Amino acid sequence: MGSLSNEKFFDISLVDSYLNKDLKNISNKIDSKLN
Amino acid sequence: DSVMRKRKKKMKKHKLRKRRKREKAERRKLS
Amino acid sequence: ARQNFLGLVVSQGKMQKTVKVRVETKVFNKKINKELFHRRDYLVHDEGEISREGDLVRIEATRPLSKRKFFAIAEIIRNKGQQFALYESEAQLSVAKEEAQKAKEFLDKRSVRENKLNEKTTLLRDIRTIQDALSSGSTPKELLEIKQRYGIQDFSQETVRQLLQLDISGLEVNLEKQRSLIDRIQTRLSELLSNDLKCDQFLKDHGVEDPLTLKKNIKKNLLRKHVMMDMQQPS
Amino acid sequence: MSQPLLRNRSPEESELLKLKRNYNRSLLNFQAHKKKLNELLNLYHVANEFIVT
Amino acid sequence: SLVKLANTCAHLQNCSKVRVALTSIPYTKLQLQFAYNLYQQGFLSSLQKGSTMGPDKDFVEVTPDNISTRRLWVGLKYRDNKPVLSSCKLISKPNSRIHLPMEDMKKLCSGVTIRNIKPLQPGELILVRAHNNIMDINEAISKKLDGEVLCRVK
Amino acid sequence: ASTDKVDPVLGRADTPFITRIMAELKEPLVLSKGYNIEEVDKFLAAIESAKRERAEL
Amino acid sequence: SSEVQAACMTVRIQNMANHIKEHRKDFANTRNLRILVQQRQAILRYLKRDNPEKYYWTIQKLGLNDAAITDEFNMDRRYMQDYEFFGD
RNA sequence: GGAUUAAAACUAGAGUAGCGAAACGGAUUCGAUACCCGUGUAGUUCUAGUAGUAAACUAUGAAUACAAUUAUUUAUAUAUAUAUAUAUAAAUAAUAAAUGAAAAUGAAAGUAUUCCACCUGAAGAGUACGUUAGCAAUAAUGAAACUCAAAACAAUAGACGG
Ligand SMILES: [K+]
Ligand SMILES: [K+]
Ligand SMILES: [K+]
Ligand SMILES: [K+]
Ligand SMILES: [K+]
Ligand SMILES: [Mg+2]
Ligand SMILES: [Mg+2]
Ligand SMILES: [Mg+2]
Ligand SMILES: [Mg+2]
Ligand SMILES: [Mg+2]
Ligand SMILES: [Mg+2]
Ligand SMILES: [Mg+2]
Ligand SMILES: [Mg+2]
Ligand SMILES: [Mg+2]
Ligand SMILES: [Mg+2]
Ligand SMILES: [Mg+2]
Repeated sequence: MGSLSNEKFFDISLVDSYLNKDLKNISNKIDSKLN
Repeated sequence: DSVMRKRKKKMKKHKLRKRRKREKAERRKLS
Repeated sequence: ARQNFLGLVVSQGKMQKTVKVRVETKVFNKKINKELFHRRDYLVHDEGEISREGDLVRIEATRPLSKRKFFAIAEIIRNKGQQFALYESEAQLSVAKEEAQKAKEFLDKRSVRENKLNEKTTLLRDIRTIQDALSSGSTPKELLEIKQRYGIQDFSQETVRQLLQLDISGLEVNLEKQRSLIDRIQTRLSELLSNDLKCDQFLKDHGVEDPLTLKKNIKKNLLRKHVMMDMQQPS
Repeated sequence: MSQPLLRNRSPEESELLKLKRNYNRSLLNFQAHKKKLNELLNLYHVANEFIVT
Repeated sequence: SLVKLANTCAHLQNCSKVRVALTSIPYTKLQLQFAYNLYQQGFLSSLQKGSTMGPDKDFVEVTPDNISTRRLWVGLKYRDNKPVLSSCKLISKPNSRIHLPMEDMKKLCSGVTIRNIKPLQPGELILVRAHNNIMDINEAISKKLDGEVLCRVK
Repeated sequence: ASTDKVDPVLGRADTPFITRIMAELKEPLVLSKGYNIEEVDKFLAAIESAKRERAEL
Repeated sequence: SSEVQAACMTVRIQNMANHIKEHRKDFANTRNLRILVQQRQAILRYLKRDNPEKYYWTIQKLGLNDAAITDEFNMDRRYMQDYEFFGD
């Protein structure tokens, strides 16, 4: 999963996607798809 | 050198030690 | 002609106008059947007191100049001794300047750290106000101050992401570009060499004259110089 | 016998060699830096069980 | 390096005693010239450039990238249950180098012991180095060259 | 006796390079194992922020 | 580079010397210190031959002088007393 | 040149159970200044020093290149049908070759190279004298005369062995 993981104890992938505008550019992408 | 030959050196060392003890004693009385 | 020797200055500055020069000559030692070097130190006249310990010099025979002096300095072949003296003086000045600059950069860093320890505000708390004020609409003057503590005049979700950027992230992208360049250069040249026709054309297109008439090494270097001039100059 | 014993690196070969060697040193430094951050993250996850007050 | 040459001469003696058909020596100009003279004189069956792992089948250009892994591979000869290359010794040693004029080289090849060097024997090869080229002593005498008497092979 | 007698082991006393490195090791917030406080404060804040964003998706 | 090696050795020499000053009977580590100091001399002696300008710059920054490098050094008992290594 | 250097010994201050030179006793013995037993001082312990000696031994200086096998461990690596298997080093054991007076050595006591120390019949003698160092015991350095045609090592066959 990496950034898109459900584990309470996540890895650095999540923190990297945050500072790399990936967890945000995918949240909008998913939401845009839902639209 | 073998033990047999070592024993000759041992005797010489013993006699030298015996003589130096003897000389020491004399110095004590003569002093 | 006058007898001349080559030797290394081994003592200078102890006698006025006199230096000690070490001369080594080749002799045959019959006993051990070996050609040896025999060493002797000469007291040598230095009229100009130019020579320095460590110099390589040529000494020439002269008239008797003293009880033990019968040679003079005739030429400085190598001036390593003189260089040592010049570099030592420069080092003292050069190092003092650098140490002064480093001492001022250490006290400045200390002041900044002390100043930050006087600001109770913490990054986490400040980033928890820029994310609550941005989600609640409140604009306490703290934010304006926070817009000065960090310089972040605008408070948006894309401003906290730029306050918390880590250098490692930049390194990760520079490394991918470095790997790309190497991989591209190798594939390009690898393919070019596999096809002699495309290779000959490649060279002509880049400005080579009759590349066909070239050697494998004399031309593969051109290809390498070109492939590295089409992936590093254009980028 | 006529072949030269050694062929010196061309200036281009030395450039590509330096790129690879710089990359090797940089990649290892980066991988160690990221490993340290991943250990700092796994230590943050458990620092709620540690006592300082 | 005369030390390297001493190592090679001893190595060839060791290989001859066990009768290995193929062995390797360090890749240097001096070693290559030394081996080539032995090959032309009939002491070595073959002389090939190669790597630490074996002789090269196809030409491999030597560069700084692989210089440390280069080796010279030589084939030893044996006939009638005897090694052709039985002994290999230095004359000029690292701690006592011997330079002879052409006149003294002629005496050495004529039965005269020069500077404790035993004279050339029947069927023996003495090599001389002159201006970084290695040649047989008889060839140096023909060219009027003075040089260092390096080694003797039998 | 006028010779410049420099300790061959420890060198001249008060050498600026030796003193400054020693002082740097004793600074208030120096960390071990290759960590620097500035990078650790941003990283720890990023974890919190990143968790909130993952809780807003 | 020789200058970097000397600097890295200097750090360890300074640390090891501090240890010895508190463990004056630790002869095993005194021997290690001696060897390390002599190793630093060896690397700097090569530097003087290879790049004299860097050599004089390096020793000045490290707090040493040419004499400390060239002269034979054994870190013997007289040195410990002439430079008051242990104090008193 | 420098540093470190067992045991004994020495200089100060502590400690002292057990052990234990010496000493004084008990036995044994023809005798017993011994072996055994008792009482047991120095010493053995700690702190701070002196001293730099041992069968301080592998009786074998250090470094480098190289040479035929096996076994057994260890380490690293590789693989998988995942627990073994395959590699490359180290150590140890037994060896080929080689070396050697032989006993044997075996990766050196082999093939080579480089550097250091040391030896030149026995006895006299590691003594004498001098010198240097040490609180001291001593340690280092270190002869000659006289005399002799000896003296020594490995191995062989015996004889002998409480
Ligand atoms: K005069
Ligand atoms: K010595
Ligand atoms: K006691
Ligand atoms: K032993
Ligand atoms: K030695
Ligand atoms: Mg003997
Ligand atoms: Mg060294
Ligand atoms: Mg006492
Ligand atoms: Mg008793
Ligand atoms: Mg002592
Ligand atoms: Mg004695
Ligand atoms: Mg002795
Ligand atoms: Mg012992
Ligand atoms: Mg060594
Ligand atoms: Mg004595
Ligand atoms: Mg015998």
